[PDB]
Order: sequence, then structure tokens, then C-alpha cells
Amino acid sequence: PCWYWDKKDLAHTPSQLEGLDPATEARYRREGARFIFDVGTRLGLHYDTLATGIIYFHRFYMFHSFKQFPRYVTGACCLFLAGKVEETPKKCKDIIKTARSLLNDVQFGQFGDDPKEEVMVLERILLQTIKFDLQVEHPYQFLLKYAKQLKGDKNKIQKLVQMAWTFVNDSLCTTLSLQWEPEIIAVAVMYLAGRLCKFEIQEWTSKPMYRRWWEQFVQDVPVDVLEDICHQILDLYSQ
Amino acid sequence: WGKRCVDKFDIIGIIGEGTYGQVYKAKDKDTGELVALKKVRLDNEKEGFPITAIREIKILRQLIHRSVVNMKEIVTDKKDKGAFYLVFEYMDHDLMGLLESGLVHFSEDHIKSFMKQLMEGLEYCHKKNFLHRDIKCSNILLNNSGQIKLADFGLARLYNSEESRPYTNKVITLWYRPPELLLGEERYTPAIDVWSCGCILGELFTKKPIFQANLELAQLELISRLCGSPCPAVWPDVIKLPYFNTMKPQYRRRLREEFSFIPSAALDLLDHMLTLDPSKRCTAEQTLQSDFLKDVELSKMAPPDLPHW
Repeated sequence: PCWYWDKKDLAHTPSQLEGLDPATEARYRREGARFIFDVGTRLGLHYDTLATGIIYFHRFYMFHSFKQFPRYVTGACCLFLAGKVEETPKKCKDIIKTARSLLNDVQFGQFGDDPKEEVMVLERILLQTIKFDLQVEHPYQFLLKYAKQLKGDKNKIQKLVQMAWTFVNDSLCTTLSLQWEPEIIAVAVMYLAGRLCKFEIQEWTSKPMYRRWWEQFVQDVPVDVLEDICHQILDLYSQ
Repeated sequence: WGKRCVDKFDIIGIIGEGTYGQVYKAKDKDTGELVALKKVRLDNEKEGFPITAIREIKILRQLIHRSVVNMKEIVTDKKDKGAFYLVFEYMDHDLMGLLESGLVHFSEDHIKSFMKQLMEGLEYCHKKNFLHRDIKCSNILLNNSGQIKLADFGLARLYNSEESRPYTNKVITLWYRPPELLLGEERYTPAIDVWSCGCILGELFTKKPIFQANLELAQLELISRLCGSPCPAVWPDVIKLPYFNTMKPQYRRRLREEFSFIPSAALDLLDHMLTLDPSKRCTAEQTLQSDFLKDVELSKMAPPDLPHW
């Protein structure tokens, strides 16, 4: 199954087809992704388990509208399924408890008066939507893998990884996971953090003369792609 | 491909009561040919989707081999109370049932073609860093066209050669369980699957299982009586096991003596598969190169005489 669309396709999602404002859907995905990130954090979940649920969440709304399916209910269902897939399972009851603590009275209204049944029913739909393609990999894996092949100042390289890690967490609030493979995202956040800290990442590679250091990690990726991914991440902080 | 189709499968009859749901026999309307349907219900459980089924699905999508049961598709019925169905390629018989009846006896060339397919499947699973962890005569599926597939990947898990992985002790079930597990090993190797196949290899020549006990202590004694007692000379790292001094049965390895009828080339494999020390035991890749299976050309083999019941 192919899990990657282009921006033209992202401008024609089932949500926007029902007349939803493209800027509002972007907001709904931010709220939803950050929701899964928050609930899972308070339950002390692996950083991959969080990202797994978010990718389920993003993929779900490529086939379903936000006007038909409440985001916080879907996110809770994604986190629940992700816990079993990544084998760090949490009781569905305890997810709702965490959800009630984070959400206000209006937001929690999406779960109705019986949140458990509302989430359990949705799981049958979620599995069908993701076509039982449960296993997913995230930029975190490749971020550490690529950074462990850089010869240079241990202090500067360490800082590069920290900032890059933050940018990966931010990219999960975007549709980037639906756009590019994790290997590319892992590179892009290194590219961004490198440009911000004025780090010459090439000077840490086997070929310091070559300027496109990333071509030893990912194949056929123009600088336009990396630059584009940066701008999608940077506009999160923008207002 | 997308996996969310309605049951366009005409059900023939119930096969049995497998894990988390009955297993039906059917044939799809479009393609044709037979298909096994493992039913998974949601209305029974607060597990939502059963996690045990999740691991099986995650593994089968990544195992694509001629001698491994491959999951074809996942279908549905259609706030509903529905159920999912795992689609598997149908196999007519299993090795246990064929041996239960006194009807089927296998030639030397049948066993060769069978052990070949079985170990060729394990090498694929072991190279993909997967432990079967439940290999037995019943979990080996055989059809009427000589083809053999390994099934039941529920208790399967991922393996790391970095030895940074302590797993579950209660594995393989008692009869086919390796000596390391019976002594309390938790950080083991794919060699536990090889021991099981060794217990199956000997089973084929003797029609009945070679180690049958009700207690775990008793099981160790049966292995000891034939393979020899766990001595440090034969097995140096046996002292590092929790239940070593508490489960002492000494016995001389009379394996070749009690399997004299078995061909010399065949007994060489059975001897190396059933060695106590896991580190000093044949692997999957090694067993496919022994005298009893190196020259076995599968395409030159004739199908068995399996009767339809």
C-alpha cells in the first residue's frame, strides 16, 4: 500500500471536499496530533508509540472527513491501537481518564456519554482504513543512525541531534508524514538544525569537500525538497 | 492492497476451534480454489482487537516464503457488531493427524522432501530474525501436492543477535521443548526451533513422538535418558541455568543406539539436531546442507500417497 500523497492531493481531502477551510483542517491536525502526544506522554509511552498513533491519525483523515469523525475521539483510538502494535499497551479505560484531564468540557463532549464504546466501535473502522498496515517507522530511528556517522565536535553534533529531535516532534503536527519517507524527514530536520546553528554538516562527513552531505544517507533528494520541508515546519511557530 | 472486503467467500464447513475464534473452510467466488478463514471477533472482548492477533498479522505480512503459510487477505462482514476474518491458503492435512492414523507411512524420500521444505522455511524465518517458538507436528501443514508450510505464528517474536533480549520461558509446549528452556533459559537463540524440528524428524521415523511426559521434570529425564545427562563436559554453560542443580536426573548418550533403523545419513542429522548445548547445535542453514538433505532436488520429487478423508 502506498501511503504518500502530494500537496495537490492534500488540497482535496475528504474534509475539504465537504467544504472545510484548508487552514482549519491544518489546525485540526495540529490539535489532534498534539493531543495524542499529550495523552501518551502522561501515560509514559515510547516516542515511537506516539508517532505511530499520529501517523494512523493523519492517514485516517485521508479517507474520512473531520466533519463526520471527531478528532479527539479518533486520536484516542489511534493511541490505543498504537500501544498494542508497538507492544506498550495501555488499558482503554486509562486513556479516557487521561483524556478527561487534558481536555476541557467542550472538547471532551466529542466522546459522548460513553467514551469507551465510542472508541471501541471506531477501532473496527480504523483498522480497515489503514488496511491493516500496522508496522511503521519514524524519523527518530534514522536521526540517531545518521548522526552516529558524523566525525567532529561532540558538543556541536549532540546539539544538532537535540534540535533535530524537536523538529521531528513538530513535523508530526503536520502532513509531512503523508508526504515524505522517514529517512528524508530525518535528513531535513538535520538540514534545518544545521542551518540554524551554522553547522557545516559536510565537514563532519567522509567527504568534507562535497556540499550535499545528505546524499550519503538518502538517494535522489534535491535541496528544494529539504528546503520545502523546513518551511512547513517553520510555519508552525509562525503564529 | 486494501484489506476490507465483504465475505464473498462461500463457506463449506467448520474446520475446528483455533485461537481466538473458529476456523472455517471456504472457497472465494471470484478466483476459485480453497481458502481457510480464521475468524476474529470484536463483540466478545474489551481487548478491542485482540493483541495476540496483531502480532501474528505484523509478522505474516513480512514473511513471504514458499514453505510458510502466508496471509492472503483480511475480510469483514458489514456502531456495528461485526467480525474480521484472516484469509490463509488452505492446506488439506497436517503431519500429526497423518501419523495418528496407522494408514500413512512415509518413505525415506518423502521425509527428505519434507524436512527440506521445513528447514528451508526456518532459515527464512531465522534470517528475518524471527523465532517461531511453537514448532510442533500439528503446526506443520501438508497438502496433497507434496507442498509443506509452517503455520501458527502466534507465539512468534523478533530476535536480536546482540543478545539484548530476554524472552518468555514457557515456549514450544512440553513435548518438543528444548533442554535449555526446561532449565530456565530466557535469553535464547533460534536453536530452540531446531530442537523442535529434531523432535519431529525422529517422530517421522517412529510414527509417535519421542519425548512424552506430563511433568517438566519428567520431560528432562526422558531427554537425558536418550541424549545424555546435562554434563559440563558436553555442555559447559549448563551451570549458568537456574534449574540445573535442582533438576538433575548421569546418562550416556544412547541416541544412535535407539535409532539404529534410521539410515546412516539421516541419523547424522538427528544426532546433530538433538544436541544439548544450544551453541553446539546445528542451525537452520547447516541442516539444509547435511547428507540427508543437501542433494534433495524438490522438483524431482513425486507427491505422497495422501488420502482425502
